[PDB]
Amino acid sequence: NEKILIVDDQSGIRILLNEVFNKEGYQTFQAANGLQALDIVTKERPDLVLLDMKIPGMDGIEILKRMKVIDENIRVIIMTAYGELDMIQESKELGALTHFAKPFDIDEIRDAVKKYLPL
Amino acid sequence: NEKILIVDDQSGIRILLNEVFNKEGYQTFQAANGLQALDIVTKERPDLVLLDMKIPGMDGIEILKRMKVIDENIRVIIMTAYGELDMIQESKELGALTHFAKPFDIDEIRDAVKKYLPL
Amino acid sequence: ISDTALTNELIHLLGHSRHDWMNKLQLIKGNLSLQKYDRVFEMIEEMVIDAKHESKLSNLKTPHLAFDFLTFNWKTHYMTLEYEVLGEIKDLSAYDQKLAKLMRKLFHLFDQAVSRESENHLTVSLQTDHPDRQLILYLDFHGAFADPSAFDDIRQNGYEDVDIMRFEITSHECLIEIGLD
Amino acid sequence: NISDTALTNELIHLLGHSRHDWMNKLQLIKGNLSLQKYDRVFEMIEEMVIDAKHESKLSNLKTPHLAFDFLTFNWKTHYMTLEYEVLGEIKDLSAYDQKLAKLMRKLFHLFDQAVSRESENHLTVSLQTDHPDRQLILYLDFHGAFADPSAFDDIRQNGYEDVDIMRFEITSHECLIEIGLD
Ligand SMILES: [Mg+2]
Ligand SMILES: [Mg+2]
Repeated sequence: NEKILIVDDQSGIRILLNEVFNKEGYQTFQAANGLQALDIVTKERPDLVLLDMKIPGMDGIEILKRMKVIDENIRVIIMTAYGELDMIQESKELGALTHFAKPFDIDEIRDAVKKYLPL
Repeated sequence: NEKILIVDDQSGIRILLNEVFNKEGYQTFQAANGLQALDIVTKERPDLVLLDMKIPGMDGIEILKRMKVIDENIRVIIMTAYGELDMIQESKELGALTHFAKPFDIDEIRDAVKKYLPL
Repeated sequence: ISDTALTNELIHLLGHSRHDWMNKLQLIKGNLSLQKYDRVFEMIEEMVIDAKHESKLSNLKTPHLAFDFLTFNWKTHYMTLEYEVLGEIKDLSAYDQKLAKLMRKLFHLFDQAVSRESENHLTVSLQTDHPDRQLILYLDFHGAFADPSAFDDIRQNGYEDVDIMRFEITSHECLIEIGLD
Repeated sequence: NISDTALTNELIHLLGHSRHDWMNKLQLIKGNLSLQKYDRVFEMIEEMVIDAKHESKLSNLKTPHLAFDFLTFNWKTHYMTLEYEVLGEIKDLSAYDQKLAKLMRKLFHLFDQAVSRESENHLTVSLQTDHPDRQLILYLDFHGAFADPSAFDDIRQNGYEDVDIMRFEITSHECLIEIGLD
């Protein structure tokens, strides 16, 4: 009954990450842009959200706030491009857990989302 | 007993290419630059050469000329970069048997040395 | 090679290209882990075909159009572009600006018609081998329209001396065939 | 907005190089993946991931000139291979650009004139941002072979502007150079 929302503009990885948790007893919700993500956060109220920070059309750092203006309890893990140190800070300074720069080891994400979201 | 010279500046492509030709019953020879290449063509007089044309330092079309100045019957397959039409035809007129752009199917490369390795 | 602004610009674009490849290494190692070796191979080839088109487009002696397509997704748009070149490479330099401009016009009509919740994708195909026209342009879109009534002007009333051969638009798709001479 | 007409031609050119390099990486992977050399590929990939990491690092050093220089190095005609790390995460080295960039090109020219052209010459440059005094320290670790190591003796016997060439030793097949900036 643990909800996870995947928010990347690339299907592949979105499908990938899914299948990953789609295994460890997690109900998974996908999404391709911020406008969709909210509605899901808003409607299905996820536990953890893995948010891609460089999606054309969205200021992840913006939907990050909104996402918290909707449920600050919200547990959000940002996926970033390596070297975006300011975005990471401002973000972790907004209320996030830990960034994960792509291409991240498929291992530690399930691991890390576990020690962050026991099921 | 059939000699093959691999001329590519990148180790991986070299190690690979031969970790392929040895297993096909061949005598491999590697070369990182035109000069090393020419020498081998002088001392080990190989039956077929695999020539990378995007090797910095020496121009792949100058070492082709030179390779042939040594052996008028030298047999060379060029490994090019996609879209460089003009190079394929320049080195074809200089006696190049065929070309393979990267990446390639390591299996039609084999069929290649096999199709041009004289009786 | 210089001008510090220009230099800062190339450094910046090469950074975008870098992320794209990292995403790809993400798809490669991701499946590489779930032991789906036949997909990895599958992807890689798709990769070699996209790269194969980028190249072609970079060889039509049409720099202003190539630069627009190669950078389009690195800018804040509401849809993603996928382009392909159908036919052999020709010297369409005599068409660079016309195309580049026409594409700009179609490009924003779209960014002012598409919904912003939908996952919008647009495929542009540049054919260099048509027997009757010197060049036809195909646009295939899928998504959602907020203001579909934006394509109105160009539907009845075309655009310049380009024969807009077909322009269909349904609930989530849009087909356009434009011919050039 | 209408793009500059050089940016246009210099992006396409450059991306055409990066494309090919990215195709050479796909050759290593797909090739070695077909050989079912399964985990080497993992090795190879991280190998790639790392590089990109410095590509980004160098970039965020606010030294566009040194960077563009280093990134396009292997797309030009030199006789050694360049590899560059950025050790100690990013500072603002804007004052240092034009100097390092001007100095490096010099050095690079020297190597092109000093190294033999039959050997596999590989040069590694390291930018260090973590060090008690010396805002930044440049390391040059080169190995290969020289046909005129004597092209270095001069800057060796004269130095370069307001920079202190700390260590600078040329052996038979390698070379170590340390340059501090404070
Ligand atoms: Mg993304
Ligand atoms: Mg090469």
